[PDB]
Amino acid sequence: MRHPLVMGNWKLNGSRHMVHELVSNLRKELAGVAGCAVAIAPPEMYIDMAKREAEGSHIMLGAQNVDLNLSGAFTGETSAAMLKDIGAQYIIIGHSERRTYHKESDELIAKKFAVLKEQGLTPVLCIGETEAENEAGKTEEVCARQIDAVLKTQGAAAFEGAVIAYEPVWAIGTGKSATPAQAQAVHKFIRDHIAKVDANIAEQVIIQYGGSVNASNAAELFAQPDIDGALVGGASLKADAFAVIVKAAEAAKQ
Amino acid sequence: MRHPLVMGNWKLNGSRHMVHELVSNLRKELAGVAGCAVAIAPPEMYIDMAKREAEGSHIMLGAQNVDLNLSGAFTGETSAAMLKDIGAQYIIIGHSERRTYHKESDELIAKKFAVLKEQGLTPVLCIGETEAENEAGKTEEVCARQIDAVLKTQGAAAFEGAVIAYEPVWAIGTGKSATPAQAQAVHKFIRDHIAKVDANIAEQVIIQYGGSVNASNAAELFAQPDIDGALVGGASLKADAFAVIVKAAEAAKQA
Ligand SMILES: [Cl-]
Repeated sequence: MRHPLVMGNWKLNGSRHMVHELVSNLRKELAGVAGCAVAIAPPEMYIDMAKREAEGSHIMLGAQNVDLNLSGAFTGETSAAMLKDIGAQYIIIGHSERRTYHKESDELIAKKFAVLKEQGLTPVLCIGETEAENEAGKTEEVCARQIDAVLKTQGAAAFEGAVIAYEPVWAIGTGKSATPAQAQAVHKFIRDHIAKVDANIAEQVIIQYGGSVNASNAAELFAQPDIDGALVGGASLKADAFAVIVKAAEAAKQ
Repeated sequence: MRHPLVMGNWKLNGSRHMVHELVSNLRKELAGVAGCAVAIAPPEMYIDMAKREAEGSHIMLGAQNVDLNLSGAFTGETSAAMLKDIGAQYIIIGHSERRTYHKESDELIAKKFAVLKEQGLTPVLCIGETEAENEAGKTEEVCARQIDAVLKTQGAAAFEGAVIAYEPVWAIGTGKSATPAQAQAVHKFIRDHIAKVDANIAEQVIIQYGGSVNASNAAELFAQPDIDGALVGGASLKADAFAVIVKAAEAAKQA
C-alpha cells in the first residue's frame, strides 16, 4: 500500500504576490487532508519564500530541474546541494518540456537522477512518449529506454524512495485523451519493468500520472492500482482545483 | 566620466549560511565606499535572501542568467519578470561558461538582452574570444560579432545604461593572463566599435574587465582609461578581497 503523492508543477508562473496568496489558499483548502502527501515546485527564485510561507502546513517543497555540479565555476546552473539547503525535497527531472525545448538526453537526465540520489533528495523522474511514438506502438520501448538510463547504470536500488511521473505527451491535444485504463496499462508496465530487476523496489516506487487530471477523471485515475498520484500542471495554480485533486487521491487510496 | 561598477559573479557557490555571512561581511567592508557601484549575483535560489540581507546598504542585486519567456509552460526556466519582481537588477548574459557548456548562441544572447531591456533590467553582456580564436588573431572579429548580435538588431540605443564584460576566455586554464595593456586595447576596440554607430552611447557604456581580477591586480587594470570596473569571479566570495577591488576602482576613477 503506497501513500499517494500529488505534486504541483507551477512551471514558469510565480511572483512574490502570487506565492503568498497561493500558498496561503492551499493551506486553507488542504485543511484536514492526512492521507495524501502534497508537494509544490515554484520557479527556483521563489522556493525559499514558498518554504517559509508553507510553515504551519503540510505542503512540501520541490523544484523544476537541477544541473550536475554541486559547486564551482558553473555560471547560471542549479546545484542539488543548494536545493537541499533551502528545503526542496522533490525535484522534477526530465520533464517533456526540457527533453524537447532543451534537448535533454536520457543519459543527462540519468546523471541528474544520480546527483539527486547522492544528496538524499527525491527525484521525480518524468518519462513518456510522443505523438509519433504512440502511433507507432512504441510506448513500452520508449518508457523502458527512459527508465533503463538509470536502472542499467545505477542499479535497481537507485529507485528506492524515487518517484516516476508518466507523461502521455501524445495526448496533449484536445483531440487525444488517455483513459484511466490506458494510463493504468502504462503504469503497470513501468512497475513490471523495474520488478524484473528488483520486485521489492518496484513495489515501493511512486508512479504518478502526468497527463491532464481534472475533478471528473481523478476518482477513476486514482482508482487504478498502479497510479499513485499525479504531477499536476495548470491546475496547480488554483488552490481550490489542486485541493480537489489531492482529496480525490486521499479518498481513492483509503 | 564613467562611474565604475564592480560586480561579483558568485557562480555556483552559495548556501543560506554563506549568503548571510558573505552579505554581512560585504556590508561592513563596503559601508565607507562612495565612488564605485557594487552588485552581486548569487545562485538564483538565493537572490531573494541576499536582496533582503542587503537592504539598508548600497549593494545591488543581480542574477547569472535569464531565459526568453515571461511566463507559461516552460518547466525549469528563468523569467525576466520574476528576476525584476525579486529585486535583481544586473543580469549576466552570455557568460563564457554558458556559451561553451550550454551552447548559447550569439543570437540567443541578443534575444535575452532584448527581453531584459523590455523589463527595465540591466544586461551585463559577456563577450570574449577562445584560445583558438586568440591564436588565430580574431579577438576583434569575435568581439565585434558578439556585440553586433545586439547592435545590428536593436541599435546602439540598446546599450543605454547597459554593461559589457570582456572575458579573455583564452586565459582560462592555459596558465596565462592578459596584461592590463592587452585588456585596455580590447576595451578601446569595443568602445570604438559601438562609437561607429553612436559616439554618445559609446562614451557612456560601462565596459567591465571579466578576466581574473584579484586584490593584487585590480589597481593596474583600473588605471586603464577604457576599463570601467570588473565582473569578478573567485574573489567575490571573500568580502575582504572583493572590497579591496571595489576600493581600487573607486580610487582609480575618483575626481
Ligand atoms: Cl567573507
